[PDB]
Amino acid sequence: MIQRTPKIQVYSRHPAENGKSNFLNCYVSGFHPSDIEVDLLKNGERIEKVEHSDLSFSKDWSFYLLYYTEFTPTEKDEYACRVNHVTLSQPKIVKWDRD
Repeated sequence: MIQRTPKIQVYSRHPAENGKSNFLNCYVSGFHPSDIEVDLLKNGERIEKVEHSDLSFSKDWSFYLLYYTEFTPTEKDEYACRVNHVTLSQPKIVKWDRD
């Protein structure tokens, strides 16, 4: 057996073809086993509608998830990604840096 803790990165992107749109991304990488729970949070509340959840693997024991959806951030709201995985004794919450 092998188990590897996910790396978690939270960032925003504007698609170049529609630059007014903005997407909140949580990229969860290099994890094993593949069992996982991932949410985007707005002010601590789970965002129920997440448009995209793309899972892949490289080696048979290395998984990658890109979990992202359109959002409209204001200066006051706080966004984050929350991950649960067998390697994490507590849920890991990674806050989005606004810049």
